[PDB]
Amino acid sequence: ETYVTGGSVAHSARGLTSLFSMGAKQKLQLVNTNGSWHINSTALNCNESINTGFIAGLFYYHKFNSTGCPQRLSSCKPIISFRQGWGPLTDANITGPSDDRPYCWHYAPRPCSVVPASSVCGPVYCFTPSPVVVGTTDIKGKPTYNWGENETDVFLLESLRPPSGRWFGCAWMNSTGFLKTCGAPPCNIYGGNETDLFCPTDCFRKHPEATYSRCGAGPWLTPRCMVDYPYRLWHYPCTVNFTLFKVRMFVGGFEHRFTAACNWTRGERCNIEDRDRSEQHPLLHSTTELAILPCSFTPMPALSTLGIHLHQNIVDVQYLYGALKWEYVVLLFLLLADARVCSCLWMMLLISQAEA
Amino acid sequence: ETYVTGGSVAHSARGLTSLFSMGAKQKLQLVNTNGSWHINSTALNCNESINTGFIAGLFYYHKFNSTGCPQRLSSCKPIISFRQGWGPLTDANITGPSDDRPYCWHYAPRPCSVVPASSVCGPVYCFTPSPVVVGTTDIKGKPTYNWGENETDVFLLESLRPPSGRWFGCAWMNSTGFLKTCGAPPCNIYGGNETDLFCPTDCFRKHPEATYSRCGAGPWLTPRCMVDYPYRLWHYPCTVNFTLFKVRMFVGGFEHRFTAACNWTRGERCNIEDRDRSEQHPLLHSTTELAILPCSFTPMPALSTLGIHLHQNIVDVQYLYGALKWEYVVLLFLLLADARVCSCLWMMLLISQAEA
Ligand SMILES: *[C@@H]1O[C@H](CO)[C@@H](O[C@@H]2O[C@H](CO)[C@@H](O[C@@H]3O[C@H](CO)[C@@H](O)[C@H](O)[C@@H]3O)[C@H](O)[C@H]2NC(C)=O)[C@H](O)[C@H]1NC(C)=O
Ligand SMILES: *[C@@H]1O[C@H](CO)[C@@H](O[C@@H]2O[C@H](CO)[C@@H](O[C@@H]3O[C@H](CO)[C@@H](O)[C@H](O)[C@@H]3O)[C@H](O)[C@H]2NC(C)=O)[C@H](O)[C@H]1NC(C)=O
Ligand SMILES: *[C@@H]1O[C@H](CO)[C@@H](O[C@@H]2O[C@H](CO)[C@@H](O[C@@H]3O[C@H](CO)[C@@H](O)[C@H](O)[C@@H]3O)[C@H](O)[C@H]2NC(C)=O)[C@H](O)[C@H]1NC(C)=O
Ligand SMILES: *[C@@H]1O[C@H](CO)[C@@H](O[C@@H]2O[C@H](CO)[C@@H](O[C@@H]3O[C@H](CO)[C@@H](O)[C@H](O)[C@@H]3O)[C@H](O)[C@H]2NC(C)=O)[C@H](O)[C@H]1NC(C)=O
Ligand SMILES: *[C@@H]1O[C@H](CO)[C@@H](O[C@@H]2O[C@H](CO)[C@@H](O[C@@H]3O[C@H](CO)[C@@H](O)[C@H](O)[C@@H]3O)[C@H](O)[C@H]2NC(C)=O)[C@H](O)[C@H]1NC(C)=O
Ligand SMILES: *[C@@H]1O[C@H](CO)[C@@H](O[C@@H]2O[C@H](CO)[C@@H](O[C@@H]3O[C@H](CO)[C@@H](O)[C@H](O)[C@@H]3O)[C@H](O)[C@H]2NC(C)=O)[C@H](O)[C@H]1NC(C)=O
Ligand SMILES: *[C@@H]1O[C@H](CO)[C@@H](O[C@@H]2O[C@H](CO)[C@@H](O)[C@H](O)[C@H]2NC(C)=O)[C@H](O)[C@H]1NC(C)=O
Ligand SMILES: *[C@@H]1O[C@H](CO)[C@@H](O[C@@H]2O[C@H](CO)[C@@H](O)[C@H](O)[C@H]2NC(C)=O)[C@H](O)[C@H]1NC(C)=O
Ligand SMILES: *[C@@H]1O[C@H](CO)[C@@H](O[C@@H]2O[C@H](CO)[C@@H](O)[C@H](O)[C@H]2NC(C)=O)[C@H](O)[C@H]1NC(C)=O
Ligand SMILES: *[C@@H]1O[C@H](CO)[C@@H](O[C@@H]2O[C@H](CO)[C@@H](O)[C@H](O)[C@H]2NC(C)=O)[C@H](O)[C@H]1NC(C)=O
Ligand SMILES: *[C@@H]1O[C@H](CO)[C@@H](O[C@@H]2O[C@H](CO)[C@@H](O)[C@H](O)[C@H]2NC(C)=O)[C@H](O)[C@H]1NC(C)=O
Repeated sequence: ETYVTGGSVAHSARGLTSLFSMGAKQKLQLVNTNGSWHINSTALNCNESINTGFIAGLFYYHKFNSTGCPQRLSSCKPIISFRQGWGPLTDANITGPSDDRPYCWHYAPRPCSVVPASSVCGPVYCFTPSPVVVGTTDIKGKPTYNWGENETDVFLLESLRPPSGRWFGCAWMNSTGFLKTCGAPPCNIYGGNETDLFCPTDCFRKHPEATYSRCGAGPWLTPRCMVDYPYRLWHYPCTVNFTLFKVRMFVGGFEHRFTAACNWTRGERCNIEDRDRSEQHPLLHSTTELAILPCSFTPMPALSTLGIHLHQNIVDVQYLYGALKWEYVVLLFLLLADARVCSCLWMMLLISQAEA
Repeated sequence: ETYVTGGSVAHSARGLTSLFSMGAKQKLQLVNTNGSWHINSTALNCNESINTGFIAGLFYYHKFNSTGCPQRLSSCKPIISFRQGWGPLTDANITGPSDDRPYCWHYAPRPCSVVPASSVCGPVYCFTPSPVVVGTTDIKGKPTYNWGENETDVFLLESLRPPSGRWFGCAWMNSTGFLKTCGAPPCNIYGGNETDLFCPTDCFRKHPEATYSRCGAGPWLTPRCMVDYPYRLWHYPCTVNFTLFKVRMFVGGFEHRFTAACNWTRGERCNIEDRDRSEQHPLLHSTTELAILPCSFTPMPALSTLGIHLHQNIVDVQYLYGALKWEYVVLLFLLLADARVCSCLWMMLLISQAEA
């Protein structure tokens, strides 16, 4: 039976919180719009503070009328559906209309340019692996000079890859409540019935070295897991059901720690092919057990030896705790032979190779 | 007394190797040239194979006539000599003549462009943290079109930062016998008697977040240490006295392991200010002892707590092996009070914060 150990779930992180007792009055529910399913932005208070939004997200665990969520998610595809990849990576060129629904894990965004705050509701979140909030500054002052009309305090992101730039990608909702995100260019894996995946994240199974650091640009680490943040339920509705995990990234030399949610349910077939690469780092750095994303692994070989050791029935666990007898025997035989010159040569060879 | 433990030295990695008995006949020594000190390219066989050059480097431990080395090194400067840095990084733009001697650790190179092989001797080495050799391919065929005249098989590097590109920087020695190197653009740390350091490496002490991954482009990790490779003496002569160490980088998500040498002698004052940031990772991943670069550290905090623990006398060591009694006592007092609602609230708070 496939299950987890360290999986923390926030579906009922509440008790006797009936002081509000009803959605804290900012009802969050999906509606259809000419065959399109987004959040009902009408009631959906917009100009709140960070603490008010934090309380609102705190009270949202149960009242989710997830009715149209399946048919909305029908647009998304599993990683299997795409075609193979090969060759050296290239940087894609996202242009023209993007008919794809952005909430899918594999949505290629446009480069993060300027954006007027007159058409955004809620905070805007950039996703240097540890999520961050982005503020504003008045457009009327700077020569940015009126992308719209009498607007003020436009957001600007304009970031390169986080090792050089500031963040991978950022997300928000526009005024009508539709998800809108941008990010760094993703990886094309073909230039050098199915569809060509543009790999906005760690598409390990479809391309070997397309790691998150090189390719990923956005909230998605694996096609199964994502980085959590206070407005995660805000921006992405359907991912309510997810379970949290502890993550240590270590991107760009610096250290990054945060939480991650996942498309995980007990009993999912996860034999060997449903494993995705993700660069983790030890949290406690001991006990030889690593809490890793479910249906995943990390490229850190074990202590004594190499070869990733993973448990059949629990996927979140990464195992550790899985010598030159020949050379020592040869050296001892040489010593018995008393060939000191040969003994000295063997000692030098061991120092160069065995000892080094 | 300041000394090391894991420091391996290859100054006498030899014994009874007198078959050649003289430098394998390609005697290597420095000479002056109009006030400039480069290698004796005259004798200096050029068209050797990898194995022949490897044997040559194997036999080069003792016959190094270190006469002009000090006055040649007089051009280099210690990290103290430069000025402070601040603000967000920028990418510098190296143009025009570069009068600085490239062998200094702090030499800013030009972008790695094409280069005709008719003016290079020996292998060319690109320094993706684990050093690699670069081959050639005929210039006459492709759209390169004859940089010189009737030349063939020119080198091309044209790489971005290794997370996106292929290597940080590459080096070689040009036909007349002078070091020639290129690399990714370095970090300017001021745009956003002493001189302005352009930071081609991990200039941690002069700029806090100028890590190697963001800034470094070339063989130098620290102003004290440098990644080793077979033709290290071939390119940099004066660095013979260096001592080797093991290094685990973890660059761009992938894993890198190689050897590093350092400007280290016993007795160097290394109290607290002579420590340079460098990202290592555990080799054996146990025993709580890390063999790191001397006079350095690593942003990988200890197991139980944080705070880099470093021994006063031996520098190569990084120490590991340096709880909510308050909350537990509060919860237990609440339980004794039998305030179940308060007890439930405390349990939820602990789950949200203490347990998470
Ligand atoms: C979390 O994981 C579950 C499990 O994969 C996801 O449910 C899956 O959603 C897809 C998309 O609609 C379903 O595929 C579709 O099935 C219909 C009906 O067979 C078919 O007509 C479509 O062509 C498409 O193949 C899939 O059946 C469904 N699987 C299960 C077990 O429910 C869910 O969407 C994921 N949610 C998130 C937020 O990641
Ligand atoms: C918030 O984002 C949504 C998602 O894109 C926006 O909806 C889209 O809005 C554009 C223009 O506002 C619509 O384009 C117009 O519609 C026709 C329909 O064929 C299209 O062909 C033309 O290009 C025309 O310009 C687009 O259809 C519409 N799509 C959906 C699914 O609603 C919405 O306008 C954004 N609102 C704000 C305030 O930013
Ligand atoms: C996240 O997990 C919860 C826990 O089960 C899911 O809630 C359950 O979802 C199913 C699917 O719609 C509900 O079944 C339907 O219920 C309605 C109303 O009772 C009924 O009219 C339908 O015929 C069908 O039986 C189920 O009631 C519901 N249970 C609870 C306690 O909410 C939830 O659906 C999961 N998230 C997503 C996006 O699926
Ligand atoms: C390895 O480390 C040693 C120790 O720093 C380096 O030796 C140092 O080299 C510099 C450069 O010439 C010397 O500074 C110069 O000193 C002269 C004489 O005082 C002065 O006139 C110059 O203006 C300049 O300040 C420094 O004294 C010298 N220190 C020692 C202890 O020898 C050596 O160059 C390093 N080698 C490599 C390959 O890294
Ligand atoms: C191999 O690399 C060395 C190191 O740069 C080259 O030596 C340099 O060569 C240039 C032109 O060949 C010399 O520039 C010339 O010298 C005067 C001196 O005032 C300079 O003002 C002019 O710009 C003139 O072009 C440069 O002085 C010289 N420097 C040294 C230290 O030797 C060498 O030419 C390269 N060899 C090949 C075959 O590419
Ligand atoms: C690497 O370490 C070796 C070991 O000490 C250094 O070799 C020594 O270098 C000193 C400095 O030049 C030599 O002293 C000089 O020796 C010459 C010839 O004997 C003498 O005429 C001078 O008056 C002065 O005393 C010393 O002899 C030499 N020892 C050996 C065994 O080679 C070497 O210099 C170091 N590397 C560098 C680049 O400095
Ligand atoms: C969840 O939202 C759906 C949206 O369709 C609700 O379905 C509608 O419910 C009303 C009354 O409850 C009916 O008059 C409509 O005909 C329903 N729509 C359809 C398409 O059948 C559903 O009731 C909501 N459920 C909850 C628990 O809020
Ligand atoms: C482990 O070995 C098996 C056979 O020993 C390999 O092939 C799998 O065999 C099972 C048994 O029928 C199939 O259900 C799987 O579909 C096979 N794998 C594939 C990729 O087709 C395989 O080397 C290993 N098993 C798996 C599941 O990969
Ligand atoms: C180092 O370079 C010098 C050039 O100044 C070489 O000196 C000449 O080398 C040639 C070739 O062996 C001889 O024919 C000349 O007689 C040498 N002249 C002098 C004044 O030395 C020297 O041989 C080189 N050393 C090497 C290659 O080991
Ligand atoms: C190391 O190189 C220096 C070159 O400066 C050699 O010193 C020269 O020796 C010659 C004769 O042997 C004389 O012209 C001078 O004594 C030096 N020339 C200078 C200083 O310009 C030195 O002999 C070499 N060492 C060894 C061991 O060969
Ligand atoms: C260790 O603490 C000392 C004082 O408690 C700090 O200042 C150093 O004090 C010594 C004693 O005279 C001086 O020699 C050093 O020059 C002082 N440091 C500096 C940077 O000037 C300091 O926090 C620590 N020591 C050092 C060398 O940094």
